[PDB]
Amino acid sequence: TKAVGMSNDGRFLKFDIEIGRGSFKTVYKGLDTETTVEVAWCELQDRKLTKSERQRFKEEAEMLKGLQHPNIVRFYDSWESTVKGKKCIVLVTELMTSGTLKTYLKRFKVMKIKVLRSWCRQILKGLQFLHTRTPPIIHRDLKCDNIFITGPTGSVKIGDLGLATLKRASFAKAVIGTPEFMAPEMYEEKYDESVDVYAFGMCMLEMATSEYPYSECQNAAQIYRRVTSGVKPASFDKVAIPEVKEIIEGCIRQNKDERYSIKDLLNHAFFQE
Ligand SMILES: CC(C)(C)NC(=O)c1cncn1C1CCN(c2ccc(-c3nnc(C(F)(F)F)o3)cn2)CC1
Repeated sequence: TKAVGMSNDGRFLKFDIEIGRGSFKTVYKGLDTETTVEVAWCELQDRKLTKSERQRFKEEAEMLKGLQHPNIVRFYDSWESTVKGKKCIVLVTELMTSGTLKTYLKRFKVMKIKVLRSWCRQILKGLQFLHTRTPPIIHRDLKCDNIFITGPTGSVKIGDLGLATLKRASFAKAVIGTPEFMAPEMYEEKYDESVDVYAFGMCMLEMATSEYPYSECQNAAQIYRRVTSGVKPASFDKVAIPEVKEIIEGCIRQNKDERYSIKDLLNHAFFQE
């Protein structure tokens, strides 16, 4: 029942109740004493950010805590924190006990077309909000396991904003767990909004197939070689609905200048109310 952690100002309490873990992260129940609203207390594994790097992140956190949109996970605050020999970055966000799209697909095996349409439209509204900030905010790591639902029949919210800074393409990655990948141009660290369109395409592909794209590869290097040569995931040919397949195809183009804009996707016949 007891508090097992606190922010310096006492606004946020940590409870010894584990919500889940995964990808350098453990998430606990917590409390905003200022509103009595329960929150998620996310503890991040530590790197060694140069204090060039650490200043960029505190700047980014300051930018991101000021944002509010119905399809973006609300972010409240971040700071460094110790227990024993471990230091971490704590991130406080709104609590989403219903979990992610990844978990949804596991539980319900398939996503029905009406749900896919509604939730993809919400993901697009979220991305459009980000891309129209001044200056634009690019997510850079959108995937089904960081898109959260408010309920099994609720709305979706984009999670993990701002965390992609810490994990560039130049950065060496152990071959363990599910292999990651990104839009082709991202590997060279020069890029823009369309990387989120490519990622959206891959999200929609996963929602339509209940498979992780490129499941046929065993490591990240294999996927790079295919993505940078325009070789699609095998799952693409398993998409049953032509209109869904066409949308995915128009998002996951190797050449960024050929990809759909967020505007054209929102205006697409598939997404009309
Ligand atoms: C089952 C499991 C998957 C373990 N569940 C949850 O992880 C979970 C449960 N309830 C909530 N969660 C999630 C907790 C983690 N999430 C975050 C974290 C940080 C940020 C963020 N926004 N701006 C920044 C900035 F500026 F870079 F610091 O960071 C956005 N989302 C997404 C919700």
